[PDB]
Amino acid sequence: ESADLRALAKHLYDSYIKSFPLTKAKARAILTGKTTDKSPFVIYDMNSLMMGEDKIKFKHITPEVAIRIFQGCQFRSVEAVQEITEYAKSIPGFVNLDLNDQVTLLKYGVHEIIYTMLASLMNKDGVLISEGQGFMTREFLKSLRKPFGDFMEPKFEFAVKFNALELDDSDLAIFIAVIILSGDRPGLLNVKPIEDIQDNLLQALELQLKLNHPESSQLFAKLLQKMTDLRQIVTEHVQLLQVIKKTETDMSLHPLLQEIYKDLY
Amino acid sequence: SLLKKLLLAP
Ligand SMILES: Cc1ccc(Oc2ccc3nc(COc4cccc(C(=O)O)c4)n(C)c3c2F)c(C)n1
Repeated sequence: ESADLRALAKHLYDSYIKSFPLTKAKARAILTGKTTDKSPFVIYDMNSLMMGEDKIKFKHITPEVAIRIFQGCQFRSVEAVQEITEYAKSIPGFVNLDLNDQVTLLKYGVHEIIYTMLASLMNKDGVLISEGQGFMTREFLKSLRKPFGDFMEPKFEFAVKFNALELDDSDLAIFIAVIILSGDRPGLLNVKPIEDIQDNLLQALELQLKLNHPESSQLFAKLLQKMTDLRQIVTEHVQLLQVIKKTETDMSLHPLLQEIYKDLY
Repeated sequence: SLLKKLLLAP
């Protein structure tokens, strides 16, 4: 039933709102300057990065600059993996999958979801950090010494094009769900049940886009290509990651990320 | 694995 597909769409959106603290809706309001909330602290150079040390709060307690920024992205990614795991568990059928298949879906899925959702926090000028407490300029991130100055440009470039599609949180909830339920991730044991779930999610997405974006017939086909594109973004990221792990004297990589990156491309 | 633990937690 189409009605059931709308109910599924709504369930995913409600779960999405529960699982992810900063939504695109709120992020756009902040970025444009509509919210009654206090303005994000702007980090545009080294000096303002230092000043931001006091103002911006991080959930994790931690009693050179390029490295600290990279480690900061690391920890945000750790938080994001946990948020995304919570969301995946709300997708009907997911928790009933073989547990090792659940692990596999997350392992290969999370970074693609991280960068999808990171777009919501980005414009052409910079990215929101720490739930909107801070805004780091795209230019400052680019100015970082190599290899780090190029760490995030691929993502800003993806985000600028992706945001031009003008999806909202209701679109994104289903888009994310489809990506997570990918039946072609390496090493999946029981493919059919994942394919069947994704097939229904894809039907939900198609109907969502037809109703929510009536004038843009091409949107569904474009989003399917963005899913393929996201795999390339993650590939590039993993490769720059190996460059960093070497071209720098070894730094600490979070064990959750180590686990994900093992056998990741 | 750590991912498995996150998945199992209610
Ligand atoms: C005061 C202050 C502010 C910021 C800061 O470093 C940080 C701390 C958190 C951050 N969160 C983001 C968002 O961008 C991301 C998030 C997740 C993954 C990726 C990615 O490319 O993989 C990018 N950036 C850039 C951060 C950053 F740069 C530190 C260490 N101190």
